[PDB]
Amino acid sequence: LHTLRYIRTAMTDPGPGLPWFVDVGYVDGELFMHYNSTARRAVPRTEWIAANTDQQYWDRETQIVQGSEQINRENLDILRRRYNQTGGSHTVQWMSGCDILEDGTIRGYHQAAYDGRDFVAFDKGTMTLTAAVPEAVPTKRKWEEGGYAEGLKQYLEETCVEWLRRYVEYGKAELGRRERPEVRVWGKEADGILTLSCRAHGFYPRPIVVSWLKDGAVRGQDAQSGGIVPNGDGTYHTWVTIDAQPGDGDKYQCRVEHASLPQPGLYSW
Amino acid sequence: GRAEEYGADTL
Amino acid sequence: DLTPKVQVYSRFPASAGTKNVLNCFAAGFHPPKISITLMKDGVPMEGAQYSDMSFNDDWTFQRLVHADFTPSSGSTYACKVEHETLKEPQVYKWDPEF
Repeated sequence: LHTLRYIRTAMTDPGPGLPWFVDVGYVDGELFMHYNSTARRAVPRTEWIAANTDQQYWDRETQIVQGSEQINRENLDILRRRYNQTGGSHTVQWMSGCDILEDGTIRGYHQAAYDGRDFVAFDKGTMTLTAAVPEAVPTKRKWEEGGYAEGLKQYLEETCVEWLRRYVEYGKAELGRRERPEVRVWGKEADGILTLSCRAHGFYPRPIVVSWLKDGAVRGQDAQSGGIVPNGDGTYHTWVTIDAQPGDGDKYQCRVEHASLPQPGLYSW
Repeated sequence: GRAEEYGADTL
Repeated sequence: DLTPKVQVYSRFPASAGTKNVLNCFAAGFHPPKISITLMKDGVPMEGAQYSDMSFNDDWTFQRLVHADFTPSSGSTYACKVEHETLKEPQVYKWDPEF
């Protein structure tokens, strides 16, 4: 699975000293592009993208997102009028991109949200814009009569994919690397309860399975994951806890399944 | 690798 | 309107006197306007890098804040989060041994 993802937010309330429009690009979860309404320029966010592109590329990308900023500026006015609202805290969100699956087949998305709730989604197959809400019906007729569906189908199926294949090749050293996590497991006692905590520090790539074992057997009872959260250096962290009976510290182990490990790693307190 | 058509953002 | 889900964690397994990075990750919140501050014993931490604003598949906003630090023993490291859904500011303590 390979993914190219463009996500952008137009805000009424960023707020103080922060940009109202922020647009960012993602290749396989990795941030490579940034645009904001203050700077008014599209900038690289990784070393692998900056080394493989000239300023002729970035000026061209700047012209596109500057247009996208002004469209989403007016969208804030339009949808507040659509919902009969004045001022306040409001957001327009866009999610655009394409997938190259393990199958070798291509998925494509271009969908929006108003105030964190699904507004419209483009159907690549039928070449129509789906309206998730009754207030999104006037958007549907405006968008389809604009005739954007023709070009957007071609972009998501061809142009987006061509760029993504090129980006995967540009940043192969970073995207294909394997980083082994330093794993620790800690025990703490609250009120009449032992809570055990497992932490995987600094792993890449993102996919990871972290399970608890009691006497060898896998336990999901009173287990909780904090998901996969990022570090500042492009590596990942994950935090998994389990509630247990007091005294049972030596019974528990933390099973880590990751690409950097040829066999699963077990860790104890 | 953005699309030339930024009008596709119209709501 | 959704409350922020906050996690505080070091980059490396922590020990007193070893160079590390303190991360505060707020997630699952709306609206996007947020104040996130990394703190040591009631003092804001120097050289905090604010990573770009992102959001998950459910549209809900997320932000990473990270700062280079050398953890001292007996110190309290914490993350202070201020959001519209919260009445009082919320302080999420970091445990080096949890």
